[PDB]
Amino acid sequence: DPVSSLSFEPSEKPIFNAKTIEQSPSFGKFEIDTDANVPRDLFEYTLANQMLTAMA
Amino acid sequence: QLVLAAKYIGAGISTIGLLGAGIGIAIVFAALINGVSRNPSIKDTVFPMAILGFALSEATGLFCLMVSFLLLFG
Amino acid sequence: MQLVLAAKYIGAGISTIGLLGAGIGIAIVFAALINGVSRNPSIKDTVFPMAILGFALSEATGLFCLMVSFLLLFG
Amino acid sequence: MQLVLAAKYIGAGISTIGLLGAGIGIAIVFAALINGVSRNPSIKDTVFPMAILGFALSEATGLFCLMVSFLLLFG
Amino acid sequence: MQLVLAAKYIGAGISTIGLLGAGIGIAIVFAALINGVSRNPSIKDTVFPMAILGFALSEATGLFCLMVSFLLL
Amino acid sequence: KLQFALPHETLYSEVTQVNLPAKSGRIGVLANHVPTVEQLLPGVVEVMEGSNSKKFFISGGFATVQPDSQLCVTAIEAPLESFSENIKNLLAEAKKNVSSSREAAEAAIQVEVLENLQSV
Amino acid sequence: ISYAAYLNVAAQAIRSTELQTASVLNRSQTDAFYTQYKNASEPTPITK
Repeated sequence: DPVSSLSFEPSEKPIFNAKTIEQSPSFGKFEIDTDANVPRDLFEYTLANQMLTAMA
Repeated sequence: QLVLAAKYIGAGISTIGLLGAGIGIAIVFAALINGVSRNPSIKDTVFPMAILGFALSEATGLFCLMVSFLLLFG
Repeated sequence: MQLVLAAKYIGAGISTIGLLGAGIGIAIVFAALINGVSRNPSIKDTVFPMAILGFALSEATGLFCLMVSFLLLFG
Repeated sequence: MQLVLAAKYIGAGISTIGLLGAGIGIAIVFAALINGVSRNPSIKDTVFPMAILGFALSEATGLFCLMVSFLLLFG
Repeated sequence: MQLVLAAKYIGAGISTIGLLGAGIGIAIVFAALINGVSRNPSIKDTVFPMAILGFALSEATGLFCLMVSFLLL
Repeated sequence: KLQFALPHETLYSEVTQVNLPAKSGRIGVLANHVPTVEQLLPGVVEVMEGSNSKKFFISGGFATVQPDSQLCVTAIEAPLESFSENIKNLLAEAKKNVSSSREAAEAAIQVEVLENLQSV
Repeated sequence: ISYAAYLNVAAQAIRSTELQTASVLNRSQTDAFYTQYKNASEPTPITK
């Protein structure tokens, strides 16, 4: 994480599993669709979206 | 005599009409429960809709009921 | 005569059955309204006219049935 | 005479049909309750008094059928 | 005599029809239970008491139809 | 407030009407909509702020009305005019690609894009 | 093929009239070789 333009701190974050997505406390203040496999898609989607950011 | 028998028979037929109204009320309420459970928050807007829907469905039932009463009492 | 008078009161009863359908019908329109407004709260201003329209049309079929009931009861 | 007494008994049999729809109705309200509650886990405190109200109203239609049956049965 | 007794039997036959609605009713409650439980998993412990309550009420409607039948019988 | 964002751009990061192409068909969000998570399929997207309307061609992504009325749309690429003839040339190639050919699946995606182009 | 890979292929196809900036072109094609490893042992690099 580039803390300041004169500093740099190595930083870590946890990428959230498909298991995580499933049981996430609020998941009822979002409209999941059973027919859609939104966890198996969203897991993948945030795998990359987060990872790209980490790389950036 | 036949006409007096017919009053009672006719009344019975009208009682059948009520089954539909019973189903009707439930359908409005099922939608209420589903809608509320979906939003946690639509309820105040939806609640006057639900009462209206109950009343109109019920009204058709009432028509069945009053025709029965006319046939029972004469 | 007894047969004709019986037929009026009986025939009226038979007609009353048709109304059950209309009762269910009205409810269906309202159910759709509730779910619809629930899914998007701001759909209401378009939809509420449609709902009352749907109610009226469904009711109209019921009216024709109910007319036949009253005709058998009273003439 | 015999025909009228007979007619009251026939009419009682016929009247039971009205109740069936209320039966299906009651089940539907409870089904909706289960489905809503399974979606939220926690809507229930808001939903439950509404659910009881809807139940009572659906039930009331069946009650109307039943009392009409009693008017015919007892005379 | 013959006609009145006949009418009682006929009326009894008619009375079974009311029960059919309850038959569907009980099933609808149990279907809802199975669907709810399979969707949520964890709701079941609160939901199972409610399911029994709904069952009893559905059955009861059929029972009322039945009791009128018993009077006719 | 609407959010529309790409990795390399930010477009709207509510906004009156948004029409979105999703797993669930097409979804519309107008003011407050109830909170959803929907994967956006390869798409034609419309965003309207008042009566003013902007038309976007979208590579699929994710849509999420947040329960705080933030319509997070994230997608890889959005102007529809920029996408619009060279693509027709490509479409011939893409048909060719399906013929020979994961590469098979890729060519299938090209067919999906070909459909997406036909809308334009 | 993953969901985001599915989207990726679509995005690449989507970069087809020409008007396409360098950032687009870089975002469309990139060169890398994923070096698979085992235990030390290395299944030799192959283009990503």
